[PDB]
Amino acid sequence: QWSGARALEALLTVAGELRGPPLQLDTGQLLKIAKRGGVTAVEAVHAWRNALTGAPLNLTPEQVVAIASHDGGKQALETVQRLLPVLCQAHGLTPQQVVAIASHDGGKQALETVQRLLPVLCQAHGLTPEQVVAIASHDGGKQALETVQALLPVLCQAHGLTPEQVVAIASNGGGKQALETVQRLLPVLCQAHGLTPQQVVAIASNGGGKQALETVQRLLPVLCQAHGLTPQQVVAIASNGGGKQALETVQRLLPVLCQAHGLTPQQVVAIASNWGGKQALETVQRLLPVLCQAHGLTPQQVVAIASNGGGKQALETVQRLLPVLCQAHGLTPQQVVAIASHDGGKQALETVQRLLPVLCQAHGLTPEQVVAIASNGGGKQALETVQRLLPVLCQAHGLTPEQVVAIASHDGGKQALETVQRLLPVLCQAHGLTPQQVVAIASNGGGRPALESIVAQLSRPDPALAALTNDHLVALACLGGRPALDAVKKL
DNA sequence: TGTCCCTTTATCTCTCT
DNA sequence: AGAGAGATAAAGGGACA
Repeated sequence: QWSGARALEALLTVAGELRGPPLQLDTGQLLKIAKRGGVTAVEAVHAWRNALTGAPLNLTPEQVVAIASHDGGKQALETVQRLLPVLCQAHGLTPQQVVAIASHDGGKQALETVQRLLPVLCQAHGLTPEQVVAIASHDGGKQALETVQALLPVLCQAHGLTPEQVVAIASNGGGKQALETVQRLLPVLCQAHGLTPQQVVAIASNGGGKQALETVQRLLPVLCQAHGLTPQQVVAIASNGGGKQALETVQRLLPVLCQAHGLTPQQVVAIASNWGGKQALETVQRLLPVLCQAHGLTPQQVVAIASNGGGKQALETVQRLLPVLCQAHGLTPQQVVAIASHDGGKQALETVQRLLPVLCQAHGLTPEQVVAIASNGGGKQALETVQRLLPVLCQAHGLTPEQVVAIASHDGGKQALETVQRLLPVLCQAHGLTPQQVVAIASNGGGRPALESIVAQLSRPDPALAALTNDHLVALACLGGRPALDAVKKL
């Protein structure tokens, strides 16, 4: 027999029951736990399904799936029920914070290390709990917390970094690695190649920070002199997500992409300066000619699509969907290029293809409106949220379709829509804001927190802001959102 | 294996002027 | 409003007891 067969049966036997109360997963959630948490994790969720759900912890079935779907999930589940009260009463953290900490590989380690080092890290090191929680909310949070305790002094004193910078570096997977590598390489990178600490913090403050630092050190000379890249251009590549892989891939494919396709170095850097840059570059090398065939998408359009995170996914999805969307949906190549030219372009194109019919026929939008919603980062989310919420917003809340589309046509459009639908009645009914004003506020990136800031001030007012009228607060929130209100508060 | 740690890639959301 | 920045997730590999 295949030996993993008994272990697969256990999974299903137990998985079956979990669809019932008090959790009741939906296969998606169940599949997820199995893949990452594995068999012992699916069994642990079952075993502790009652202890977690209701009193005393009262975790939503959502948070339970978040804690369980990682390596050592079972251990995290046992530790949360043991340490969530300790952490929520002895340190003043919220359950949301405890869950965020639990929800990573080795979460048991992170929760225990937080319980053990938070006092020392706030008292003797002057860190907030927020910062402690942030450091702890990544795989190996335990290692990062311990490395922060050990190296905060030398990093601020001998090397001149602020605590904020140290926290920023530590708050990624492999935090301990990035920290140790910054200690050794900060003088080397600053004094030998003339980088500022700030640039060095930016290179270190991503997952694989250690790898990006050492790769900058190694390849900077070769990049700046052989290829004519500026130091500034190298940093941009190393600090934007491609990291080590994008750097190594720039050295390889800069000449190839320039000579053979007439791309400028400026355009190549922009493709590389994203998450999965390596992947975007190699995909462009392969795909540019296929896309710009028979007068197809121009080079410039191909670069534009490529120059976003997951740009590889975007390029491939265009090649697949450019014909079907242009023909069977009546979209100009220009419109398809628009929707694909953002982070998650693949997701948006796919969602346009799926919902463009439904949004026009069932909700009476134009293609141009569906394109506008989709043509932002997270466009898939904005599209799905418009489909769900268009009726309750228009019918129950009074908004026009044009207004609902307006709120949706920005990064975070989904957050902006859910938050409007949530807070419109108290904003209008309880504090006298007009709908048009609420729509104005939420029709910008950062729509959600701007609206939350406003409601927070109208319901537990700060004297710091009381000299301002409702109309002023609105004018301010449209101008600069939560940041503009936070600033004014500090004055 | 189960658990812990690290690295790359993709997606989503908010900031900054 | 595009560019910059940063949180969160999925998925794979090393390591080890």
